[PDB]
Amino acid sequence: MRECISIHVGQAGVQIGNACWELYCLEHGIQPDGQMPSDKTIGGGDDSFNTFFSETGAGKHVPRAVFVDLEPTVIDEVRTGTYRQLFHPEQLITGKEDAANNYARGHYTIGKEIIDLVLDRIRKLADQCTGLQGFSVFHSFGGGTGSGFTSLLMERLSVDYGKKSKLEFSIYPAPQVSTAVVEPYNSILTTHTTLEHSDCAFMVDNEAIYDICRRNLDIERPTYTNLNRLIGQIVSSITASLRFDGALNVDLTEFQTNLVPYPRGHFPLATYAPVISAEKAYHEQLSVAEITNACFEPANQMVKCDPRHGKYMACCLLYRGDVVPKDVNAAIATIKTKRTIQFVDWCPTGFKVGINYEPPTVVPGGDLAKVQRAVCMLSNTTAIAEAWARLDHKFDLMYAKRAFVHWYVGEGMEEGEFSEAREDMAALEKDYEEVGVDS
Amino acid sequence: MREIVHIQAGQCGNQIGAKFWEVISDEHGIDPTGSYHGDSDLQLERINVYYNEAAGNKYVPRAILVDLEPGTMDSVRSGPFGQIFRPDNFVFGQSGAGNNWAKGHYTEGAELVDSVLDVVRKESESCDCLQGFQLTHSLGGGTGSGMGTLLISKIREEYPDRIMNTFSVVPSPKVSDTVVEPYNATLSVHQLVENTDETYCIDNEALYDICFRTLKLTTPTYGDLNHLVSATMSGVTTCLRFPGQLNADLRKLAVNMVPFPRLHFFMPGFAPLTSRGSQQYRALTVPELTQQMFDAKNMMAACDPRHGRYLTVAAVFRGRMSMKEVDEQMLNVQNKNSSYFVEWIPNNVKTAVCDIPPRGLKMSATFIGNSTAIQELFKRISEQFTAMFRRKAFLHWYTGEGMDEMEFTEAESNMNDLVSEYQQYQD
Amino acid sequence: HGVPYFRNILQSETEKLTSHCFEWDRKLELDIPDDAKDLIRTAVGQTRLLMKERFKQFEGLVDDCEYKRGIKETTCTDLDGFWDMVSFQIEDVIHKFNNLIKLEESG
Repeated sequence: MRECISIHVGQAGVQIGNACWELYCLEHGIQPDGQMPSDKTIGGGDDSFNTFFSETGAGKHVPRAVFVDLEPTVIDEVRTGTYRQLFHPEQLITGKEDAANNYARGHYTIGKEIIDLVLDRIRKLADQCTGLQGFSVFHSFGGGTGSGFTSLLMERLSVDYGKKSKLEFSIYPAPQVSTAVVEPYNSILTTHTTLEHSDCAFMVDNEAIYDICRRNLDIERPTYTNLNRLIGQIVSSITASLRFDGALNVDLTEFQTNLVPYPRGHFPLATYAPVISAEKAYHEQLSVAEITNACFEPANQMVKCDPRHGKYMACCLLYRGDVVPKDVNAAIATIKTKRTIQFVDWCPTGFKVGINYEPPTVVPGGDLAKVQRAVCMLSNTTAIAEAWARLDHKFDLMYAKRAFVHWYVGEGMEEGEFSEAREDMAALEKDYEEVGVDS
Repeated sequence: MREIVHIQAGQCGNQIGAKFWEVISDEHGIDPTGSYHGDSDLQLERINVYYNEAAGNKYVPRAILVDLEPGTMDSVRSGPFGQIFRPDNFVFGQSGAGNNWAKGHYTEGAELVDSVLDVVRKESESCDCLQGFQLTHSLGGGTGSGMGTLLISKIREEYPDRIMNTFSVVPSPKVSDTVVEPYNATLSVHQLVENTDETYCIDNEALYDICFRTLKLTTPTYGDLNHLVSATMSGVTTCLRFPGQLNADLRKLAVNMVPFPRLHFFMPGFAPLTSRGSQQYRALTVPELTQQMFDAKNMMAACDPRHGRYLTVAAVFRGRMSMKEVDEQMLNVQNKNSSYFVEWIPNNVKTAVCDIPPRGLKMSATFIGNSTAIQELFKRISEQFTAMFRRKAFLHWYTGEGMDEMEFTEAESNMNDLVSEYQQYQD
Repeated sequence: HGVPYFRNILQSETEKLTSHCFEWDRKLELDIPDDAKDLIRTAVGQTRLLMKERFKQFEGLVDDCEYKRGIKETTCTDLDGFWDMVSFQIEDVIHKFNNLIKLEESG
C-alpha cells in the first residue's frame, strides 16, 4: 500500500477524471453508493485498490481525488451525476469564474484566491496517508485554468513536497475542436513553468484521439463524451500497473526511473491497442503479435508523431488479460527484426514487459468493445519533438506580430516571460535533437 | 452565474433593446407577464444569465431603460414586452441632451448616470458573479452616445476587471439628419477605442441596403430595421444565452476574437435573409448557407470583406444540420479564400452549433468576424468630420457646453492611428 | 460661393440621378440576370434614399441659410462642407452606375 492522491484541474481534466473514476469503479466492483459488496471484492483482498480508495468507518470507499475547477457548472454536473454520493463535498472545489482560456488569469490573477484552500484540502488528504508516493495531475493545455492553475499547483507542490513523484497528464489542443485561438501561448507558458517541477508528463493528442475514434470507432462526429471516454480508458490502462499487484511500474517512482533518465525528456509516448467499435464488437480477437504490430503502427498511436523518423530512448510494455510470455518475446523479436528500432548508444536500456492478468473492462453502453487481451506500449522517442515543432511555429506565427498579448500583459505578468518561455522551448528542442543525433 | 447586465440608451437604442428582449423571450418561451410557457428546459439552462425569477416564475429581464427623455420609456413600456422589465430600472432625465454629446456626457449625463450606476450596483450585488455588460445605442443621437460613453468610462473606473461588449448602431448620412452628428460619432468612437473591450458595429448604410433590396421593400421603415438588428443580436448572443461545446462566455469570446487592444470592432452577419414576398418554404442546405453568409450581401456593416483580411472569425449555426458537411464547407472556404484570411493567426475560424432555430426559419446561420475591412467606415467618418472641422461647422454649439476643440483633435488623432494600424495589419 | 449656385447644382444633381433612375427601371424590364437585377435595384433605391432623405433635408438647410429660420444660424461655408459630404456619395453612386453599365455591356 503506497497512496497516490490525484488532482484534477480544468474542464477537460474534470471530465476525463469523471470517466476514469467511473471505469475504476466498474473494474473494482464499486457501486455509486461507494460501498464494498462482498461478492465484488475484486483483487483477492489486496490493498492495491486501497491505494486509490479510502475506506470510511461504515465500509464505504472514498477515492483520493481533488476535483478542482474555476467554473461551477462542470462540477455541478458532478454533483448531479450518479456518483454524487461517492465524492465528499470537501473533495470538490469550485471557483466563481473560469480563467477564460488565459494563462495569466489562471496563474496570477484568480489562482491565488483559491490556491490556499486547495492546498489545505490536499494537506488534509495527505495527512491520512502514510505511504504517499506522489500526485497525479490531470489538466488541459488549452484551458486557462487547466494551464495556469496547474502550473501554480505544480510549483506549490514542488516547493512543499518536492521529494514526491509528481506524475502528470496533459491534453494537447486540436484545431477542429480547439477551445481558443491562444492555445499555443498558454501551452508553452505552462510547459516552461512546469518543466522542472513536473516528473513525467503524458500528453494526450486531441488530433490523434479524434482521428482514431473517427476512423476505428465508426463515429463521423465524436463529441467530447467519446473523447474523454477513450482518454479515461488509456489513463486506466497506464495506471493499472499501480492499481493492482504487478511486475513492472509497481510504484510511481518506477515511471521516472524507466522513462525519464534525465530531466526535460519526460514526455513519453503512449499507445493503446486494440480498439474496436461496439457496432463491430463481434470481430475476432487479435492475438498478441497482431496487437503488438497494431500498437507499433501509427494508426493506433495516440500522439501525432512518426517514431520511425525518431530514435527510441526507452520502451516498456504493459499487458492486460491472459497473455503468454513466450508469445510476448516472439512478438518483441519479430518487431525488432522487421521494424527498424533504434536506440541511443549511451543508454543501453532495453524493452521492459510487465503483464497484468486482469482483463480490461469498458463503460456500459459505450462504443468500445470488450477485449480479452490488450497491450499498452509506453516508449520515449525524439520523434515526439514533432509535436513541439507543431507548437513552436504556431506560436511564432503570432508572436512575431505580437498578437493576443495585451490580455496576458494586462493580467499582471511581464511580457518578457513569453520570450523566456520560447527560449526554454528552444533549449528543449535542442536537447531533443542532440539526443537524436548524438547516438 | 455569469449574468450580464443589459443597458439600452437612446430612443432607437431602447426600441431596439425592447424588440430584442421580446424576440429572445419568445425564443425562451416567456409570456409578457414573465411566466414560462415553453416546452423544454434547454432554454432554461442558461435563462438566468439574462433573467431573474422571484417566487412566481416571473422571469424579469436584467434590462435597464435609460434615456434623458422620459417619453422613450413611456413608449417602450406600452409594448407587449415593455412592462416585463423591472420598474426600478427606468431612469429618465427631466431636461434631455437634445442630441448633444457634451450635455449628454458631462452635466446632464452625470445627473442620470449616478442613479443608473446605483441601479447597476443594486443588480450586481444580487448577482452572484457578473461577467460583463451589454450596451445598445445609436451613435446618431447625442443623448444615448453621451450616456453610454459615461457608463463605460466610469464602469471601467469602478470595474476594470469586468469586460464589456456593446452594440453600436452606426447611423447614416442617408438615414438620419446630418448637422452635428459627425462630431458626436467621432467622440463616441474615440471613447470606444479604449473604453470598451469589445464592440459590434451596426452600420445603417448596409442596414437600409439589406432591408430594401434583399427584403424587397419600397420604403424601409425603422420597424423592419429594428427587427433585423434584433435578429442579428439574437444570433450573436446565441453563444452566451445557450450552452454549447465552445462554452463561449463574454471573456472567452473577446479572447478568441480580439487580437489586439485597439482592434475590438466586429462585423456581424446573418443568414438567411429572404424578402417577405418570395420567402422559401424549404430550408437552405449547407453550401447555400455558406455561399450566402460569406457574401457581402449578408453583413450589417457597409464594408466590403474582399477589401480586407479576416483576422479572427466565428460562425454560429442554429437548427438541425449534419455538422460533417458544415466542417467540410468551412475548410473548402478556408482553402479557396486563403487570400482573405491572415495566415499569422492559425485556426482563426470557429464553428458553433445550436439546436434551437429562430421563429419563422427552420434553418439559420449567423456570423461574427473581425476584419480589417472595417477601416473604411473610419475613413468615411473622417471624410465627414475633417470637412466639418476645416470650416468649424457649428463648433460654437459645443464650445458653450463645456467641450473644447482639443478633444476633437485627440479624436481625429486616434482615428488616424486606428486607420494606419488597420492598414499596416492588412499586410 | 453663393446660394443660387447651391440651388443650380442641386437641381442638376437631382435631374441626373433621376435620369439614371428612369433608364435603370426601363432597362430592368428585360430578363437580365438576377445578380444584375439586384445590383441595379440597390443602386436606384440608394439614389432614391438620397433623394428623399439627404436632398430634402439638405434643401431644408438651404432654406435655413436663406431665411435664417430654425434652431440656430448657419453660414455658407457649412453649406459648402455639406455639399462635399453629399459629393463623395454622389461620386460613389455614379461609380456604381458605371459598373452596372460595364455589366450590361458584358451581358
